[PDB]
Amino acid sequence: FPRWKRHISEQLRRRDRLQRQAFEEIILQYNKLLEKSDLH
Amino acid sequence: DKDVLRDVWFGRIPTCFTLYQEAEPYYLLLPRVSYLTLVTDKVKKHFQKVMEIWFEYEGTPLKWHYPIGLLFDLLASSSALPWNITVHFKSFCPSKDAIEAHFMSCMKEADALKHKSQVINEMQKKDHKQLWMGLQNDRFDQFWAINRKLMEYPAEENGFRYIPFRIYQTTTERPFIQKLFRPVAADGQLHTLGDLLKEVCPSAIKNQVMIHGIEPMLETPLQWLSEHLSYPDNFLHISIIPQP
Repeated sequence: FPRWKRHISEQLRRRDRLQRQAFEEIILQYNKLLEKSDLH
Repeated sequence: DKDVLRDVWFGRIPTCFTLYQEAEPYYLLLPRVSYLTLVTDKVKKHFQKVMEIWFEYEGTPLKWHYPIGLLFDLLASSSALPWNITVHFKSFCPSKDAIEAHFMSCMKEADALKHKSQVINEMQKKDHKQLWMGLQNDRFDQFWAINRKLMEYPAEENGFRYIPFRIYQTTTERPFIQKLFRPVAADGQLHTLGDLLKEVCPSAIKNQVMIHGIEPMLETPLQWLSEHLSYPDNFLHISIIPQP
């Protein structure tokens, strides 16, 4: 793989690490909580 | 290569939806490759301890017909996460049929740009429906089963006839830029992102050139970018953003 393709792949994995993976569980958990709060 | 396709396809943006000036904020991971009206049904649902909903980021209305990933890239990527979006109410959101029609018009423009003979128009309504459903139900396999053929070019040609791209500068409030641009130079070598910018938008070369939330090297061949970092509408949506 040429330098530029290596670059794109690295940057997309990094991107996912920062954006999707960081937030998935906490957003799911928060929504569980939100749904549990809606029961009053 | 195939992993880049998937990584692009599965991109998510963490997003906080807050009601405009009691409603808790609502958090959601948005698909970068989709459209707001498609994926925000539950946001509309949720903001109804109230007695026609629209979205805005830092004063800018977020338009239904742009991909979510582009909107974020251009408007909010300079800011910290989650994307802070403000939810607004009208006293009186296009149809799914309206979105599907926009999407397909975009694919058709991209097709007419890429091929001497229109591949999309040689397909059956079946295949078009599978393209849309593929996008709508977040199914990479079903979508790319058809999208494959849209990414073919005859082997002897070294690339598409013209690359389908749109360049965005700073805000969606300024029209995007388009013009005919071939993937291969006269000499026969492959055109780069750098070459595209140099031609179509010389002032981007201080600035950030962002595609799907990352910054490719300018030396990246444009043909490959087209095949790999296009959105599902088969366009390269490119942001030019002020640093940082």
